[PDB]
Amino acid sequence: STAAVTGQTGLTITYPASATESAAIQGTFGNSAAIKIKNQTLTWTRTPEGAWSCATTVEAKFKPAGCAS
Amino acid sequence: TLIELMIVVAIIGILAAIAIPQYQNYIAKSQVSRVMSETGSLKTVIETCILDGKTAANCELGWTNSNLLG
Repeated sequence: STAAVTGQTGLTITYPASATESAAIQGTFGNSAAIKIKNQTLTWTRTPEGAWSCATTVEAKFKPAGCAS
Repeated sequence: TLIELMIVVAIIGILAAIAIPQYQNYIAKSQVSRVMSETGSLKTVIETCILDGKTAANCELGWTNSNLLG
């Protein structure tokens, strides 16, 4: 859909209104996800200078090598 | 030939007095083993449900009735 409102409840976009704050893409598991990771979240964060990074609240053993931060 | 008949009677008594080696330990064990198989076959279902996030009602079991209630 749009950045302000999306077509899925489990996906949220935090859009920066100025150049002094970061941008975020947040996704909470559920539906067909495993029960163990049912309510965990995975996010992509973009710094104001344009640097992207990945983070997640899932357990370490489930983390892929790209998001092990 | 009375002694021969008495020897026959003694042999019959000896044969009738054989010791039964407590067969109950075998049958029951096998039965338990069978259950250990059947319920085990359900595991591959339940995991596939749990890893899918389905509820108890939505998890379909391919279970068939067993002559042992277990």
